Amino acid sequence: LYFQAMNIFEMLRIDEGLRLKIYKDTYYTIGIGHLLTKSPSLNAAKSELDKAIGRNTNGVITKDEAEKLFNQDVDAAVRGILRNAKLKPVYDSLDAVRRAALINMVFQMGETGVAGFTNSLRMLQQKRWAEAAVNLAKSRWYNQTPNRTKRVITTFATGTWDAYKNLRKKLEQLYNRYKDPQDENKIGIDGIQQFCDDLALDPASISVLIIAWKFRAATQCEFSKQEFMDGMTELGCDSIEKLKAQIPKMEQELKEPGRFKDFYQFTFNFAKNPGQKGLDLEMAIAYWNLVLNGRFKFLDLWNKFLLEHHKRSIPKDTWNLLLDFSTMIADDMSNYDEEGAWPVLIDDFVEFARPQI
Ligand SMILES: CCC(=O)N[C@@H](Cc1nc2ccc(C(C)C)cc2s1)C(=O)N[C@H](CNC(=O)/C=C/CN1CCOCC1)C1CCCCC1
Repeated sequence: LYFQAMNIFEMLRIDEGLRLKIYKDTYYTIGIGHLLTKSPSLNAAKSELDKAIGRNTNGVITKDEAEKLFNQDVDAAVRGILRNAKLKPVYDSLDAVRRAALINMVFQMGETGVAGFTNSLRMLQQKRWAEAAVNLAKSRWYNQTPNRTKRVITTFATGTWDAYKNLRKKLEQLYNRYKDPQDENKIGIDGIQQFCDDLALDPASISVLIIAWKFRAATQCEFSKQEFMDGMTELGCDSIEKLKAQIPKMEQELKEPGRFKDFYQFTFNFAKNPGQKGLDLEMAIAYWNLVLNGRFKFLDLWNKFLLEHHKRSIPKDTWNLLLDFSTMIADDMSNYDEEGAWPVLIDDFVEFARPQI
């Protein structure tokens, strides 16, 4: 296998993204789109992953492990392309860099999807790079993934890694403005403040929390280099101005209850201290005031109730269920099911609140 792929791993890590934990596909997946099983059983998915890696991974792997899986998929993709009468001649005719761009297309839309680009593939085989680049930009492929597609088209247009090299340069330069002087691998207190200042936003604002959700950031007041790099690339941003222009789209998403529920539950995980399973009361109240503002009629009475009668940590299930409570609760609380499976804390709140109407 060693006689037969160095830049291809980084090309698809940028275009498709690298996931280190087993995730749900629109199917059990890990790494750069590696399929584990067609089964709906996670036990089966973990078994396949454990067999493929050679250890009890419990659904979590390293980047080197993700690379080993990726190299297997590249090889399988190459075998498939060569068995395809519509793709083999174009693949054979192409140089190493342009083959990597064709494998990228196969990874995205499969062989049948790629074979559909008959006019474009002909131009590539004919080495009419300018004509092929213009033609590929006309497709729906270009609108569905404009950032990824432009990068792949550039690879076919130039036969170089310039689209990937230049994105990484732009992000690396931008990163240097925010990196911690005491730790190059992260953005510190100062850096996060600067990032927020550059976006003309307060670091405790709802907009910054929406950005944190979109970046899948782990913890408040922390921001790793990997979080910044992956977040900026997944969002198709290479500057603060581009990220700033993405905020209204992120805001519109939250008007749909499914997205709002995902963001609301993410807030708990983001707000909590690493090493703690619960969220401290003062912190829970501060984030509730931000995310439940204009969504929960009883928010202030809830805060007063907790500060005087609970005075303890908030578990994840209670945090999650509070959104369901806020949605269903009547203004007079007359519809509250005192025997309807709510946490005891919410039964206690309704008992405390009801005399005050
Ligand atoms: C709402 C967004 C939100 O979580 N902001 C973080 C700050 C941010 N975190 C990230 C992380 C990542 C990224 C990326 C996505 C760009 C942006 C940011 S900006 C906040 O102010 N957290 C406080 C809580 N925590 C603190 O007050 C911690 C203070 C630190 N110590 C040590 C230094 O001296 C002071 C004490 C709350 C925010 C809500 C209102 C109450 C305070």
